[PDB]
Amino acid sequence: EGEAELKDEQAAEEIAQTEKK
Amino acid sequence: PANLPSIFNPTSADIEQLLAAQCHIGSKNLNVHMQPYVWKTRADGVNIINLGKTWEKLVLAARIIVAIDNPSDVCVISSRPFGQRAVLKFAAHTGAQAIAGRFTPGSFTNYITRSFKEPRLIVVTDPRTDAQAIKEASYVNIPVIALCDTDSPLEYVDVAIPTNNKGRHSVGLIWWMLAREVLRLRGTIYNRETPWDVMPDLYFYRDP
Amino acid sequence: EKEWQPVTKLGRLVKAGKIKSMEEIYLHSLPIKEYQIVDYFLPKLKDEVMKIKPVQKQTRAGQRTRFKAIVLIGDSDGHVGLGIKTSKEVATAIRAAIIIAKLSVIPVRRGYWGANLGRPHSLPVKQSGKCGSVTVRLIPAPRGTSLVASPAVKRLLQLAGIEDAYTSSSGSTKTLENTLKATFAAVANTYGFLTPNLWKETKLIRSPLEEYADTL
Amino acid sequence: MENDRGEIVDLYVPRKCSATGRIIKAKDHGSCQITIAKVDENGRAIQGENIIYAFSGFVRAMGESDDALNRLAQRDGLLKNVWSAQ
Amino acid sequence: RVRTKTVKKSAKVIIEKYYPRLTLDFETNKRVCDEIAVISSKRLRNKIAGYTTHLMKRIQRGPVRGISFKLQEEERERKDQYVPEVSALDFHQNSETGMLDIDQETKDLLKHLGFDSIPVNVIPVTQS
Amino acid sequence: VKKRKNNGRNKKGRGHVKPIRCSNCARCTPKDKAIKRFTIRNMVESAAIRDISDASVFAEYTVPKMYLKLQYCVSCAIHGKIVRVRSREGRRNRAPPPRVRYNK
Amino acid sequence: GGKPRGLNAARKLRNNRREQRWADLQYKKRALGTAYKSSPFGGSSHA
Amino acid sequence: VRTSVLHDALNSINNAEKMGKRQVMIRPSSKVIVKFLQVMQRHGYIGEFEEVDNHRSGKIVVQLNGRLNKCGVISPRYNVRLAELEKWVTKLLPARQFGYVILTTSAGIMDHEEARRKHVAGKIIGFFY
RNA sequence: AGGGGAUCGAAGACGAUCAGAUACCGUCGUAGUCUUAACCAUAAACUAUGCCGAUUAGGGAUCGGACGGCGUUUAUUUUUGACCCGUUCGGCACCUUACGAUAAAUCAAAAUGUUUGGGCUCCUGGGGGAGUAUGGUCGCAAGGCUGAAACUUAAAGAAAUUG
Ligand SMILES: [Zn+2]
Repeated sequence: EGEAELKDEQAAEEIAQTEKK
Repeated sequence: PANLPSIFNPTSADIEQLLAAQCHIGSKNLNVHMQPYVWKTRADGVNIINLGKTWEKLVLAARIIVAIDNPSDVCVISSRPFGQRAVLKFAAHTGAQAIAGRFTPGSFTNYITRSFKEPRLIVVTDPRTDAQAIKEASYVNIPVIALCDTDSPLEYVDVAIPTNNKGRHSVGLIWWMLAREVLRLRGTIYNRETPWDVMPDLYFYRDP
Repeated sequence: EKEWQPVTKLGRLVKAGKIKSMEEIYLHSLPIKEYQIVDYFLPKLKDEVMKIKPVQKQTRAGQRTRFKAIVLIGDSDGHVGLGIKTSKEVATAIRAAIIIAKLSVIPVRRGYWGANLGRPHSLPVKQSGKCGSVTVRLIPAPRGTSLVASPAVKRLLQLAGIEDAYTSSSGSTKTLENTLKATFAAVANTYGFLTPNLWKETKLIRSPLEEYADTL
Repeated sequence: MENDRGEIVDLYVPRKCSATGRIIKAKDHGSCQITIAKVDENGRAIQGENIIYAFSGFVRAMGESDDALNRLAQRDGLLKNVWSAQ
Repeated sequence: RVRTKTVKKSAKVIIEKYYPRLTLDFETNKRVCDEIAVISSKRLRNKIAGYTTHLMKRIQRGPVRGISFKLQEEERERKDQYVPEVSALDFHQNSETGMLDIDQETKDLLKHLGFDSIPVNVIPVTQS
Repeated sequence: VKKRKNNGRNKKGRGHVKPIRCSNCARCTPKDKAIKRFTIRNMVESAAIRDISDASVFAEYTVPKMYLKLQYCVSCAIHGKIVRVRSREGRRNRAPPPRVRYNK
Repeated sequence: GGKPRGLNAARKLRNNRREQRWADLQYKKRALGTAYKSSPFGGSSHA
Repeated sequence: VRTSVLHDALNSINNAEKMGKRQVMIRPSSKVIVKFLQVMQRHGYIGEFEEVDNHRSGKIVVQLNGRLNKCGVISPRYNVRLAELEKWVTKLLPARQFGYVILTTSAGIMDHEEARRKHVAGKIIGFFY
């Protein structure tokens, strides 16, 4: 459930970068 | 003799001390890898080590030590009481650190312990009782030199000197001869013929 | 942040610029214990986190949750490595994982398929490795085809510099941690295979540690 | 070593074990080098001249390094009548 | 009534730094500690003084492991140069005759090496 | 899983062995599986020896011994505390326990 | 392990595969034609 | 019982090499074994070998020098055309540049590369690289 | 089907316990337990590990045969027998180790397998229905061997870790 800090992480690159509406 | 002259013969004086200290007496148990360093087995008794072959390995071990750039990179280990004093005296005459008694495992692997060392060579009195020292040497690429009896593990032991390894006098005498050879290859003794002024009994053990 | 203080003898020599390149360390097989050594010789090393998965543990009051992270790095020119570390905090684990990855960087050997015309593109031979019920096999391929593999192992081969290859998998490959560790072991063994072109005798030279004198 | 137009393309050329000939891989901890000094006519140790050997971790674990060194040292004329084949 | 590590650890360093300055008397040892140490409690000072005066009572009869002070070391390395006048290995002075005793098959080894002139006595060995 | 390498039986090299009767519940178990204890004791307990000694008519006398061999099934062995459960690593140790020879 | 491996043992290998092929469930329902017999649809798509 | 002396010789060599020895002994000796060793010897994979002659079958003592990875035998000696010879080198050879597949033909036993030059085919018996 | 029938004891009859006790506990007790002449052919019939052949590591015990040796013991005594030391062939097993193998427990084989081929026979393909229905065959009977389908389901199961 580690999805809290992905909004303003900028310290790693995820696979499927979640596009925002 | 492509790389050694004839002046390295044992001579009558050096041999005379060896068999007077019972350095030619082994244990009943015989390892398969120690078969070459066996002259004959006594009828109804123990094996007998070949003292003639002992000198060549002793000289070879000394020649490896001299190759080290600074003497502080050589480390000498002992745990049993019979070898505590001889190790410390060996460290004082030449240049070397000495570790006597408990080894404090993690010395060669952990970099935050107080007794952290980075040696280039290790000399061990007894492979069986100093297994922890040998085990950590296999992690960081250091060759091992050890004194061995008729029965002894030889894992990670590149150079083996056949000796009693358990006598009171035998352990001290071998460490004394090794120190003398190291100084001989350097300019300290200045000559093979001249005698050394330190007495063999200094490298012994005292009860109190 | 500020300048680092070397702790090992090797670290001091690196700081003084007494060794040429990282392959000098590789030739003599010396252990590395300081991550400031790797990034001094190999800049522009890319990092990319694979996934994070929780792990539980039962206690009297309840269940204790920790987070495990898997990170692999590489330069796309013959160097690659990965590290795994778990901790009580998600952010803390990622930072520690990157450090472990840097310590394990290894070189790869790249060969030709058929005739050689410069810039080797594929594996020299076929190699395989096993890590706990997962086996991965790699086969050299002709120039022109891309990498044929699952998305998990395609990323690792991309960062190792290998361009063309064939892949085969066996066992329970759904265990992602086991799959990556098996691929990493197969590539590491490329230099362990004795091809006939390596039969030529080499000259032994003294290690840098022995012939240099360190500072106080 | 590999070539394309006569120039080396290998990243580096690894070394070989002296006892068995296997390639000593990187990260193979437990592999050591043995350097033996060279003596002059009067017994002093010559500086800068030495003989180098390399042993892989595999032979050390088996416990055969002692016999391997004896055979190699005797071959290079360093020892007398200490190693032989039965 | 068991003393914790803080009292015991502090007592060890005091003894080795200032060995002669304090004696077997508990009353005098109480006044030495507070002068050469920073203690914020009288009760803590009393306990420190109680342990250190107990330690020197057992020091008076034989040394104890874990304690080292300057007077003790210097005496130790004075004793370590002890050396006899006649060597134990040397046997010419020892024994009723200079020549020593060996067994039969050792002499055969000596013959192989060429040192026949060594004066030895050979005795057969067998039990069966 | 095998809990013991020898199956807790000590029977290899043969097919059958005749059973015996338990000394407590009269159960049938193979002879090699039972726990056997050999005991040597006196006819009378040590406090009573003096009363017998001075009441004899043969000057000095030596009371005879009695020899018994009790043997139990495993169910009756660990309920009477003849033997007890050991740890996983301590199971593979068949040396007899060192009897106290000083008794404080 | 345990298969016949000789150069003239093509009869045993062919016979063995035919017999053990019935242990499969997908193939067994195809060979017996249960759909043509038991299914409410006569092996068709709609009805 | 002994049904393939060639497999016994090749298996015994492989075990000794993997454990690091330098010499091997082979108890039964035959013409096919000797002709197989000669092909390996001419490529430098082994050194001299000598066949002591007892009156039953003789023995062989081979000298190893490393350089050898594996040597195996195919037990059913299939029949291979000249056109399908490229299928086998893809199967049981680590790479295209090196490695040899041993065949038996009416012109003696030979490796897979000279047979292409002479345009001959036959039966497959083993491999080594 | 005959002979035999001491002891134990399926079935059965009583005494206690218990809310109940057609059981566990106690006193009796038939078939059986033994043997001769014929049937039956199943067991956790287990090392849950098929048979022949090759190679791979150290050790000390033990049973049978042969060979070598210093002594002790002993006899109408020597040679033989008993004890001691060493080598070797064939067995029931064990300890340490891992270069190796496995998911692991663990293994001198369960190793020489993604770098896959020494020879041969039998058996298994998610869990239930089911070793059931039916046909055939053997048996005095009890039963043995061979052996389905309709229908139903997203999990059963193995080794280890923390509570
Ligand atoms: Zn019982």
